[PDB]
Amino acid sequence: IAHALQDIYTCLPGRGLFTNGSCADIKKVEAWQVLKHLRHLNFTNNMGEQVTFDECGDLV
Amino acid sequence: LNLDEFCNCSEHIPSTIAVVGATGSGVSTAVANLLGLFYIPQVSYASSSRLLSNKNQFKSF
Amino acid sequence: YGPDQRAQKKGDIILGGLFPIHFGVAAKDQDLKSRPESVECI
Ligand SMILES: O=C(O)[C@@H]1Cc2c([nH]c3ccccc23)CN1
Ligand SMILES: *[C@@H]1O[C@H](CO)[C@@H](O)[C@H](O)[C@H]1NC(C)=O
Ligand SMILES: [Ca+2]
Repeated sequence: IAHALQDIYTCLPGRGLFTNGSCADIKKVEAWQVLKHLRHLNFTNNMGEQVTFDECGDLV
Repeated sequence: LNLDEFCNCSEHIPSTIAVVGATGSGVSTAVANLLGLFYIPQVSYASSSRLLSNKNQFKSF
Repeated sequence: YGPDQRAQKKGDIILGGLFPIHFGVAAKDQDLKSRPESVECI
């Protein structure tokens, strides 16, 4: 959840996941935007492993 | 939309952005119904039932 | 909901109801680029 919020917080102006590449505002972030960022999440664990979710939200 | 009238809630009540839970798969399904009603993401840590992989019902899981 | 999408009658004791007037819901997918809206059954 924190990494999805961070990916929201560092959004480049012309690379957003939303319409016309628009980005969200972390000061008034909404639940569905965090869900969208969780669907496209990819980060590295403390032990050093990659964590992504499939098209159904599963981690094998 | 289900209520034509206007409900009132105090501003002290916060807005939950995501939920961590839950353990049981039936409990997770019951929670997931209401949570996906409002597109609130829900990330579980112990629920492992395959029925929660269906995204035509559990949008945010 | 709306006046055209609910059946209301006042009374002393109120009974609820839940019936399928539509066989299924819209098949439109969601990409969450914009705010999700209400889905229409077909
Ligand atoms: O889906 C479920 O209900 C189980 C519950 C469960 C699992 N592993 C556990 C360890 C401790 C306590 C409870 C559990 C696997 N998923
Ligand atoms: C996730 O990021 C890693 C970089 O650490 C990359 O090697 C991998 O291909 C990425 N996976 C997906 C599904 O984007
Ligand atoms: Ca539980």
